[PDB]
Amino acid sequence: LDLDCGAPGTPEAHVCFDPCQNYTLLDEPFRSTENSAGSQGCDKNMSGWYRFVGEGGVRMSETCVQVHRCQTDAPMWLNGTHPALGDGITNHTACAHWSGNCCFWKTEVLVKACPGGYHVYRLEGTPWCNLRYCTDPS
Ligand SMILES: *[C@@H]1O[C@H](CO)[C@@H](O)[C@H](O)[C@H]1NC(C)=O
Ligand SMILES: *[C@@H]1O[C@H](CO)[C@@H](O)[C@H](O)[C@H]1NC(C)=O
Ligand SMILES: *[C@@H]1O[C@H](CO)[C@@H](O)[C@H](O)[C@H]1NC(C)=O
Ligand SMILES: CCC(CO)(CO)CO
Ligand SMILES: CCC(CO)(CO)CO
Ligand SMILES: CCC(CO)(CO)CO
Ligand SMILES: CCC(CO)(CO)CO
Ligand SMILES: CCC(CO)(CO)CO
Repeated sequence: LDLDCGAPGTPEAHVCFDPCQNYTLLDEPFRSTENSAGSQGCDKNMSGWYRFVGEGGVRMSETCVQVHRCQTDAPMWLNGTHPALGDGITNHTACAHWSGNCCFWKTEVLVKACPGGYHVYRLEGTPWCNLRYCTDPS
């Protein structure tokens, strides 16, 4: 529920940790759903847990984002509702909007609410490029 210990019976199996206390911090305003920049990158290298802060927003969007936002081509949003503190690590689908289809690609993401009023996200690459996990500045 509360801890990430790695995949059982695998080399990556490791000491358990609380994601709320072991994440990569990203302050990348270009992830904003309101960023229209012509540049396009890809989150293909993401791994582990992430916390988003700054002007771009502190959470993923819960609604489909228009294409060519978040400094990417196909933006990714959370096809679910954020958990409350106490719900533990929750399993969700992230959807990428492309070619008239708000879920043209999909992938699993984990989400946990944390003491202090923030969320962390477990993000393992992307299913295609150029895709990125957006943040909603609202
Ligand atoms: C933090 O997470 C990384 C990636 O999952 C892991 O390799 C590392 O052992 C963790 N560190 C601690 C202190 O739990
Ligand atoms: C995912 O999005 C679809 C389309 O907007 C919606 O019908 C469905 O209920 C959503 N799923 C969750 C778990 O929110
Ligand atoms: C999340 O749900 C999918 C679909 O049921 C499943 O394949 C996957 O193993 C789940 N992830 C975890 C960590 O349980
Ligand atoms: C996907 C399972 C698990 C490890 O990868 C998620 O944190 C369980 O600890
Ligand atoms: C540091 C995060 C990142 C670049 O912003 C590289 O993994 C995400 O794509
Ligand atoms: C109504 C807006 C939208 C869905 O949220 C489709 O045009 C944006 O992707
Ligand atoms: C809904 C009950 C409960 C688990 O989700 C709230 O955190 C009880 O611990
Ligand atoms: C959304 C993917 C793509 C479409 O032209 C742009 O990165 C490349 O296949």
